Formats: sequence, structure tokens, C-alpha cells
Amino acid sequence: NYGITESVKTTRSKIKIKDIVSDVVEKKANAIKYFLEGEEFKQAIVFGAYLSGSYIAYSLLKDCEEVIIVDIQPHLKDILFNDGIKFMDLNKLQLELRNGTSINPDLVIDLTGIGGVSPDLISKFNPKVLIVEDPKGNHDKGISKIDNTDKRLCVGAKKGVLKTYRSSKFSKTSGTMTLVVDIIMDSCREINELDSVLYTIPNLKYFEGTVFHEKNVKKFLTELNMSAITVSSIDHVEYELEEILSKNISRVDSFVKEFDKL
Amino acid sequence: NYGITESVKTTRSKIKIKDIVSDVVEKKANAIKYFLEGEEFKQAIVFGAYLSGSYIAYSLLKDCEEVIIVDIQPHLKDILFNDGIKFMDLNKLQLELRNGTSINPDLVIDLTGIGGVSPDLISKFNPKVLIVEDPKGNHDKGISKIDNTDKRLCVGAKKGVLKTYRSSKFSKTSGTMTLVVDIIMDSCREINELDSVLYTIPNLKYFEGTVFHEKNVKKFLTELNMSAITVSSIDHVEYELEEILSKNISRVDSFVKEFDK
Amino acid sequence: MNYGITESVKTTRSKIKIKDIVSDVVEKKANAIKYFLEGEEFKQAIVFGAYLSGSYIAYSLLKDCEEVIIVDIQPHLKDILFNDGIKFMDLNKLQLELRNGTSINPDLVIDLTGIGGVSPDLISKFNPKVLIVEDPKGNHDKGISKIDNTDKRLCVGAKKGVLKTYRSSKFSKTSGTMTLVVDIIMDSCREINELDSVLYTIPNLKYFEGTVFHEKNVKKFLTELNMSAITVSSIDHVEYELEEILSKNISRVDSFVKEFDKLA
Amino acid sequence: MNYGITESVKTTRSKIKIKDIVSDVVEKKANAIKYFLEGEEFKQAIVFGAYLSGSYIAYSLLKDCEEVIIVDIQPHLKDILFNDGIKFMDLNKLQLELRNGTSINPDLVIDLTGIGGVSPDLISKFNPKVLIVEDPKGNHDKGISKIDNTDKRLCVGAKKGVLKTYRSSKFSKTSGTMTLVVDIIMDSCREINELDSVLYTIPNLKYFEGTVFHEKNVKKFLTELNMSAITVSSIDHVEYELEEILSKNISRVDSFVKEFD
Ligand SMILES: Nc1ncnc2c1ncn2[C@@H]1O[C@H](CSCC[C@H](N)C(=O)O)[C@@H](O)[C@H]1O
Ligand SMILES: Nc1ncnc2c1ncn2[C@@H]1O[C@H](CSCC[C@H](N)C(=O)O)[C@@H](O)[C@H]1O
Ligand SMILES: Nc1ncnc2c1ncn2[C@@H]1O[C@H](CSCC[C@H](N)C(=O)O)[C@@H](O)[C@H]1O
Ligand SMILES: Nc1ncnc2c1ncn2[C@@H]1O[C@H](CSCC[C@H](N)C(=O)O)[C@@H](O)[C@H]1O
Ligand SMILES: Cc1c(O)cc(O)nc1CC(=O)O
Ligand SMILES: Cc1c(O)cc(O)nc1CC(=O)O
Ligand SMILES: O=C(O)C/C=N/C(=O)/C=C/O
Ligand SMILES: [Li+]
Ligand SMILES: [Li+]
Repeated sequence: NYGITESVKTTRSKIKIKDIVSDVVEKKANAIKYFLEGEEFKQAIVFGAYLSGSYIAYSLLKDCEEVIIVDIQPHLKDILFNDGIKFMDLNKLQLELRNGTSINPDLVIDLTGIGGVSPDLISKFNPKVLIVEDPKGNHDKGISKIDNTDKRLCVGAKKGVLKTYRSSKFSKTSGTMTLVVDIIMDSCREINELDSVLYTIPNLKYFEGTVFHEKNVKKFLTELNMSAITVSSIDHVEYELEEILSKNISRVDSFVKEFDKL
Repeated sequence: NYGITESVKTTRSKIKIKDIVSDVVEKKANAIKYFLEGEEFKQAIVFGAYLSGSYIAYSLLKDCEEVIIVDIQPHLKDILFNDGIKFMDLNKLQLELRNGTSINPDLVIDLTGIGGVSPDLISKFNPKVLIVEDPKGNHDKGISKIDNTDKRLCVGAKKGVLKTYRSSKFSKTSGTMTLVVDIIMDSCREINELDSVLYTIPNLKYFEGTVFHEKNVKKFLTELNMSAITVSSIDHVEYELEEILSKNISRVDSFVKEFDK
Repeated sequence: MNYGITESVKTTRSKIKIKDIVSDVVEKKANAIKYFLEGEEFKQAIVFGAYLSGSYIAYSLLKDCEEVIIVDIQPHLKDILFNDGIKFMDLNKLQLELRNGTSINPDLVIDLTGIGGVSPDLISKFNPKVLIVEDPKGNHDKGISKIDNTDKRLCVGAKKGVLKTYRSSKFSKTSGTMTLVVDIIMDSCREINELDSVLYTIPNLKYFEGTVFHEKNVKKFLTELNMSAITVSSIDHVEYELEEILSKNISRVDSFVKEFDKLA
Repeated sequence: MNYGITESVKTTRSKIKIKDIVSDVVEKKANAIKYFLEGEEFKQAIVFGAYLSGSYIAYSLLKDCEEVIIVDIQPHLKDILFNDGIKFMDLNKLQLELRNGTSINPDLVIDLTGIGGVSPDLISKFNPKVLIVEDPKGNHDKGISKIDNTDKRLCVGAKKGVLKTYRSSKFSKTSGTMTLVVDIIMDSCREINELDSVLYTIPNLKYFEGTVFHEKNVKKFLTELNMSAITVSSIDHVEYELEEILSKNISRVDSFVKEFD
């Protein structure tokens, strides 16, 4: 707990990266839960296992008789933590749609965001409820150009767009990873201004690469166990360290906006 | 070079953490070089091997017949990269001073900063030149309270204080590590505002722990070989990434202020 | 460009004036509406909300709209119109002309009033070809989101659009012209202050809104806008970077009308 | 508070006025000098630089100094003295009295003129017990460092001190009262804007310095300082947080005299 000498303290935050991830994904799951108003479903299909998809699918098990996660990456089966959730890779779903009858969801949720599922694939369903996650955060022309959320809202008797922002703060996307990074970065900025702090370390890395380039979910989850922030200071900063992090986590606001249509 | 899909790019900065470290330590070494005005010395003693001390000691070999690094941590002998530099731990030095004649430096440089060498030990020398690195950066009451740089300027015919700041930007200390962290953090914030960037990763960790808690200099040097920043974006940002990092490195200004009398 | 307290320090006032930033923002909003309207011609356009972009937006409609009427709840805002080609009606005069007469039947309705503005009830009294409602929400804020009712105002019109205005890469709480101008200037000041040799950086800001709505003096308000956005104290020349930073922040404003789909 | 454009939006003017922030800052500088002087009494104090902290600092010296004189190169700055117990001299009148008369022989000299101010040559004409020079440098800026000559002004006096003023954890380019007031208000505005329900946040700023030095109108300047520092447009009440944020940023100002050995 000392640094280079006993004159300096090293403090690692109690809040871990996985704790921030958990808070964000829980907010998204609760936003969906609120939108669905306790409606029960026979078959839910959720596109996009990483990063919030896993927990969102878990949260649907109560009111959905069957919950299926679909991901173009077969190795993301490893990111599911409950066995009640069925996993299908995109080729398996598309095959089952073409030469089968078992796929006819009354709830469809697209969490894939930028460069994700095609409106054509969504158009193959006729659910009671369709939710599309809007990957756009605050304004960025380049991201707006590549977004096609509105084109994906092409089926369903009830339609919603899942939005996630940080109150009073700028983030480029609504993605769980983006929000976690931005929470940590903003927290570091304020922590560094605490009296006696020498420097403030965000324990960040390109976690996305661990999942999608190394294709190592186990390692990714281990990486999330790290303290979010490590601080070097002369005086104790334990309590303010957690207070600043928790405050920035609390700014995340997730909600489904109903999209009107007949 | 793609991310989750081919619609998103992943870009790793060409500038590595060690490159930023190198730039900062070079500025400190050059600040000392300028202050010394080409004066030649028989024996230089540098306190504090980590983080700039190693290169600073190297830079003194030209004009100093003997250059000795002293560190309270014996394992920091591993952070010296030239064989021309002699290493002594604090115990070995303090003993050679009491019952020896081999230690009589005409150049003394204290790079230890916060919680470092005592003024009592500095007072045991009588060099031509004394340089003390001021660990204080911009204003912080807690850091000012523990600093005793001025009390260490107690010997030497010529006295100087090595200061390092970032032009127009706030940093809590002049330490190489602090400056590298702050360069990367400020660069990340500006990079994130580039059009089409989704998020911006500073490839940071508690490197100091690797050196002083794990006592693994080799691992530490390996950790520095990492790209400073990794970006997720829709469009190419390769050149802007380097421009922003380079600009923030260039804000570092290191200089020795002469302490009169 | 002059000296400060002594000739060792320079005082630089920006060439860009507050009114120039206002102009650029209101022009972007007007052009967003223009693009949405796709050259359609209209017999009668009614624009709710004269301040701050309404005056110019209404003027920009004159080309394709035979008659353009600005409606504002504040009668003194008649003073904020550019010329006589736009008709001004206070809210009371409109609501009376709606009840007694046939002269009010717009085929284009634009609501620019934003927070606490026109009621969905009043909008529902029209049956235009096109309805545009300005969304006052900027980036995320719970308190502003809670008081906004933009979606409830989109209750008439064969074609419906929502006018949105944000700053690329930067946070603003609303899309209001005033908010955006303030934030442009504030973000510019923070970057200008970091220029080498700057001592301090003054945003030439005040509560301009009060001049319009509390003092009720539009002429004074327009005079207040005819002032350099920023004044800088520095050792060295900063005139060029000063304008470049302001111009860059102005260019981040992005205004567009998002079509609100309604098949029925 | 009052309503804004409609009764759905509120307008809040801060209770803290610009003049209150000025007062707090100049008081901190005066107390820094007070602490440095350790209750020593003086026969004649000369303070160079009436604007902006000089007026109050001179007032604060009346207690322990039999005579207090403010010297300014601008004769109209006699108007910024609020106490008649303080004597005013323009620079010409002083230099003439130094060359011919004998009435000028201060035992306390304080130079508050900072950038482009009094010359070391003029300071060298005195032989006080105590010399204090205000260091105008704030945090690091190369252009400002290059024009500063504070150290060259510390050329007389049995006891020498440098008056420094910084903001804890925050960046300011100078120690000037005006710079600090501006930066306090600007940093407060940034944080206030992030309060829930705030639409926009107005710093009630203008180029006050011009009112004093270009319009040469101290009366108007003092009236200009009698405005709320910040005006906020918001949906919900923010009055409590508005004052707390301003007060917090004021409290970051730290002024102290460093003894020059
Ligand atoms: N066409 C497609 N069909 C199914 N899954 C897809 C897809 N394209 C991408 N995906 C998956 O969807 C995810 C995209 S990343 C989604 C991140 C999410 N918005 C969050 O906040 O966490 C990845 O798991 C990716 O493998
Ligand atoms: N009393 C002492 N004698 C010698 N070395 C000491 C010491 N106290 C601390 N040290 C060493 O001095 C260094 C302190 S860290 C110095 C950081 C430096 N300012 C920079 O910018 O890189 C460490 O290597 C530590 O082990
Ligand atoms: N019910 C109503 N009818 C007509 N005008 C109204 C109104 N309520 C408010 N207004 C007017 O609408 C304007 C609100 S301020 C609108 C700001 C605008 N969004 C911009 O970006 O500039 C004011 O001129 C106000 O007087
Ligand atoms: N050579 C000189 N002799 C006397 N006064 C001078 C001078 N040069 C400048 N001045 C005066 O000194 C002041 C410089 S401004 C000083 C600001 C001060 N540091 C603060 O914190 O408020 C002005 O009043 C100016 O008129
Ligand atoms: C939001 C998002 C996305 O929809 C697609 C992608 O490749 N990356 C991100 C960023 C993130 O995951 O945070
Ligand atoms: C500090 C200072 C100064 O010494 C000289 C000058 O012209 N301007 C300033 C800035 C200020 O007054 O804040
Ligand atoms: O005008 C602004 O920028 C802020 C908003 N003020 C309001 O009262 C209503 C806006 O729609
Ligand atoms: Li020598
Ligand atoms: Li952008």
C-alpha cells in the first residue's frame, strides 16, 4: 500500500472494471424490463452476446419461455453464464430459418449496433415486440453516417429503441465498453485533482481485442477483475476514490423509447 | 486492424510508452547538460536510478571521468543500460563515506524527489555543482507539505534546481512517470473528440509497482514497449493520433534554475 | 489590436462577434429546414417562436411560402423581425383569428418554442401538409428530458419532422441557439487559454436572454450581440489562433430535421 | 431567482459577486504578506502597483506601518484607493523625490507590478528591512516565463520574499488577481453546467482591465465588479450548488510568501 517509499501511498479502487460493466448492463436490462411491462413471451431472440447481451438474455428468462442468444461469433457461447439461455451462431439461425420451423420469436432484441444485423434479417421475423439498441451516443458525424438503427425497426407490433447515455457527460456511443471506459477516464480526471494525488492510473487496455481477436472470453473476464483505478498519493484517498467512481457510474441512464407505428 | 466487425477500425499508436519516457528523460538530461555549460568533472554521483536517472547518468559519461548511480533499492542496478556507470546502494555509499576516501564527488545530482535522500546525507558532500530535482509540479498543498527540496540545497559552489512542467497543462509532479501518464491521458481526451472515434484506450497500468513491488525491471521495460494508445474508430485516425501525442510530448519543458548563493 | 496594462502585454479582441456565431447557428437551422422541405411551395407558413432563430427561419421561408407568419406569446418580439415581409401575430391575436375568421389555415407549421412552449392542444388546431417541431433537447440531462414534450407536439401534418441541433464531439444541454453560442464561446475560451503566452481569456458573455425577456429591449439585445465574442490578454500575438479556434467550434454545430414516420 | 423565457425555466444569479471573489483573493494575498512579516512594525512602506490587489494590501499594512505609500505609473489609479490613510504617488513623483528629496526611505518595499512592471534599477535605489516581490508567474507557460524577471528584482533588503499565488489542483497562467478571478469563474461554470437540469451557464465577464487602463474609469470598473459572478438557466433549483461550487473554487486559491535566502 506504499509506493516507491513509505512517504507515498498506492491505493487500488475497491470498484473493479467488472463492477462498472455489471452496473451498466443491469441498467440496460432494467430499461428493457420496464419497456416490456411484464409481458410474457414464448420465444425471445437476442442478437449480440457481447457485452450486455449475456445479462439481458438472463433477465428475460423469467417472462420468456425460451430465450435464444444469436451471435455471428460462435466462440461467444463462452460469454453466457446461465444454461437456460440457448446459443446459436448466425449461420445456425439462418439455416434454421431457411430449413426449419422452430424459430418464430414473439420478442426480438437487436443489440449488435454498428456494423451489426441487417434490416433484411430482422424483416424475416414477425414478433409482438421488437427492440433495437441505438449505438449512437452523443453527436458524432462519422458514427451517425454508419448508423442504420431506424432502418432496423421494420417489424413488430410494438417497437422500441434502447438508448443509453451519461447524464451531463459526453460519450461517443451507448456501447457498454465505451461507457465503462468513459466512466473510468472521467473518474481519473477528478481523482487526480484530489489533494496530495501525484498521478492516477486507469487500469485500461483494449479488452475488446481479448474477446474478438484472441477469442479468449475466459481471459477477458479475468481482465475485468482488475481495480478500475490505481492512485499514487501522499494522503488517504480511499473514500473519495470510491465516491467519484460511483458518482460517474450513477450518471449512466438507459431507457427504451417507444417508436410509434401501426 | 478491424474491431468487433469490419465496420470499425482498431488503431494502435506508433508511439510507444517507452518513446514518451525516452523523450521526457532526454529533456531532463539536456536541461542538466545546458546548466553544466560543458564543465568537466572527476566524479559525479547521481541519487535515484528510476526513472530518468539511468539515462541522465549515461549522459554524464562524456564530461565526467566517473559516474556513480546510488539507489536505496539494490535491484535497480538492473535499470542501468551502460557498463560505464557504477552502481552503489545507499548502504554501500554511506559506509564508503564514513570510513573511505573513494567518494568525493565534484558533481552531485539528487533525483530522488519525494521521500528521497535526506539533507543530512547531501551535507556530507562538497561538490563544485549540486543539482536537486524538484518533484513539485503545479500547485498541490499535500505535495508542497512533504517536499523539502530547498532544504537539500545545502552544499556546492554552484546550485541548481531541476524543474519539469507541461506548458499550458496541469501535472501534480515533475516525475517522469507522472508526466508520461498525463501526456497519455490528455492525448486520449483530444483523440476521443476526433470525428468517428468510438472510444480511446490509454494503455496504462501501475508500472511503478512492477519495478518497486514486483522488483522486476525486465518486466517493466517490456511493459513500456506497448503502444501508448489504442483507438476504436470508423475512419482512419493514424496520423492524428501521432500528431496529438507528439504535441503533448512537446509541451514538456525541463530546465535547471540556478539557486543563487 | 492594442496593449494591456503596459506595452509588455497585448489585448486582442476576436474579429468574430457574438452576432456572427448566432448567424451561423440560425443559418444551419434554416438550411436544415430547407433541405427537409425539398423545395415544396406553401400558401401559408406559421412559425411559433420569434426568438432566437425564428426570425431568420421565417425569413428563409419567403422564397417558397407565399405568406409567412411569426407567432410569439410576447408581443414586443415584433421588434426582432428583419423586415415587413413577415407578418407578426401575438398568441392572443392568433387564437382569436382562429376562432373568428378563415384567414388562418397554414399548410406549413413550424414550432420553434421548445421548452415550456406551445401546447399540443394548439398545434392540434392545424391541419398542415408539413409540421416541423424543434427538439430543444441536446445531449443527455434527466431534468431537461423530463420537462420536454416534443413527441406530443407531433400530432398533425401529413409529413412530420423534428429539427435537431448538436455539436459534434462536444456536450451541450440544449439545441437552443443561445445555449449553443454560449457553449461555442466557452469551449473556445478553454482552448485559447492554453495558447502559449496567454495570461487570461475573457468570454464576452452576459445574460442576453434577460435583455430580451425581462428588460424587453430587443434593440439593446441586438447591440449586445455586436461585440467581440472573446477578448484575450497575452504576451505574444494570438489573433490568428483566436479566430481559428472560434471558427472550428462554430463548425461543430450540426443541424438536421429527422423525419418522424407516420404511415397513417 | 426569476423565471426565464417561460415559467418552465428558471434564471439564477449567484449571490457571490465578482467583487466578492476579488475581495477573497486580495485578502489571501494580504494575509500571505501578513504571515511573512511576523508582526514586524515599519516606519514607511512603499507598495508598487495599485491595481488590483495593491489597494487592499496597502490598507492591510496601515496597522503595523506608520506610513503607507502606493506608487503607480498611472496617476488616475489614485481613484482605486478606498482609504485616505494611504498616500499615493505617481512613478514620476517618486523618482523625483528619490533623486532630490530625502523623505523617501522605506523600510518595507513591496512590488506588486508583475509583468512589464518596475525595473530592478528602481528597486535597487532602496535599502529596506524587507523586500517582497510578487511573482506574476502561475503554472507553466514559456511565453510568460520568458518575459518575467522576478528574480532580478530581488536585489535589496535584509529579508527577501516572493509572493506566490496558485490554485490547488487547477491551472492558471498567472498569479494576478484578475487572472485568478476569471479562472475561478470559468472553472465554476464548467462544473455548474453539469448540474442536473441546467440549460446553460453564463460567466458575467468582460474585459474589466480595459475599463481601468483604457477608459481610465475606476468608478465604472468598481460598479462592473458589483455584478453576480454567474447566471444560470435551469429547470430545477441550483442556488445551493451554485454558491458551493464558486466557494470551493475560491478556496483553492493559495497565496504565500516564499523566503528568498
Ligand atoms: N450480423 C450479426 N448477427 C449477430 N450478431 C452480430 C452480428 N454482427 C455483430 N454481431 C455481434 O454483436 C456484438 C456487437 S457489439 C455490441 C455491443 C453492445 N451494444 C453493448 O453495449 O455491449 C458482438 O458480440 C458481435 O459479435
Ligand atoms: N534515500 C535515498 N537514497 C538513494 N535513492 C533513493 C532514496 N530514496 C529513494 N530513492 C530512489 O530514488 C528514486 C525515487 S523516484 C524518482 C523519480 C524521478 N523524479 C523521475 O522523474 O524519474 C527511486 O529509484 C528510489 O528507489
Ligand atoms: N405558447 C407560445 N406561443 C408562441 N410563442 C411562444 C410560446 N411559448 C414561448 N414562446 C416563444 O418562443 C420562444 C421560446 S425560446 C426558443 C429558442 C429556439 N429554440 C432557439 O433555438 O432560438 C420565445 O420567443 C418565446 O416568447
Ligand atoms: N514601473 C511601474 N511603476 C509603478 N507602477 C507600475 C509600473 N508598471 C506598472 N505599474 C502598475 O502596476 C500594476 C500592474 S498589474 C499588477 C496586478 C497584480 N499582480 C494583481 O495581482 O492584481 C498596474 O496598476 C500598473 O499601472
Ligand atoms: C457500441 C459499439 C457497437 O455497436 C459496435 C462496435 O463494434 N463497437 C461499439 C463500441 C462499444 O462496444 O462500446
Ligand atoms: C499578473 C499580471 C501582470 O503582472 C501584469 C499584467 O499586465 N497583467 C497581469 C494579469 C492579471 O492582472 O491578472
Ligand atoms: O434558448 C436556449 O438556448 C435555452 C432554452 N430556453 C428556453 O427557455 C426554451 C427553449 O426551448
Ligand atoms: Li570542474
Ligand atoms: Li465528431
